[PDB]
Amino acid sequence: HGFVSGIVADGKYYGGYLVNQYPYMSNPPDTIAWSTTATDLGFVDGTGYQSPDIICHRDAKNGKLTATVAAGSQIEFQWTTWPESHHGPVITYLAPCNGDCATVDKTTLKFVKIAAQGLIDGSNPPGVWASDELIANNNTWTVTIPASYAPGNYVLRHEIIALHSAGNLNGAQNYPQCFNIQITGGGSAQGSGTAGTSLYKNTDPGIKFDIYSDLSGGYPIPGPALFN
Ligand SMILES: [Cu+2]
Repeated sequence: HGFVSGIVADGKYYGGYLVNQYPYMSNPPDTIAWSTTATDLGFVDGTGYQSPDIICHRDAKNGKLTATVAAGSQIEFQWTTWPESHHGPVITYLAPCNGDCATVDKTTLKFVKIAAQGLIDGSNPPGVWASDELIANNNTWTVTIPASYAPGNYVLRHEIIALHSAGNLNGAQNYPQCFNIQITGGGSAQGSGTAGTSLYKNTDPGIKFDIYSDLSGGYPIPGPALFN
């Protein structure tokens, strides 16, 4: 349970979507972040993986602003305090808007996985995960925008998947947060993306997963192939 309160992109701070304030307003401030109705600081579980809610979280609507970021530079996501119990991977995606992200139809986005970390040390279950590294780093996560990525407008989809109840079907808890970015000073590369409602299934090996038993088999990070 948590959300992203802001990001630092190319050394500049951008306020996020303040989900405990902005839904409770007629005319909330413009942000690079997408709006959601996830006011419980909750999640999308396997019941919603083929619902448009999985794309940018519950009932999400376009952010009206866009942040610039140099290809090869870093984005830092600032989360509200993440529970240690909520062990799981941290995954980051880019989907091209092919024009202004403020007016892209979210159902048309095709996401490329540009970063992902999963199980760090499973020797003593439930083990140490990306989420735990996030906690250790002042509840922040940093990703590099590939220097080779083509300049353009993209939806940046950053997600924690908490696996503390993932042994049950539809038990994993997805926490996506979306942001509009413009990659500058890029190369020519772009991945082949996967629709938001095709990213995950409730029987995927990294989704229906028991963190509390022997982890000698590791952890297969879910979602489509990492861009190289
Ligand atoms: Cu929670």
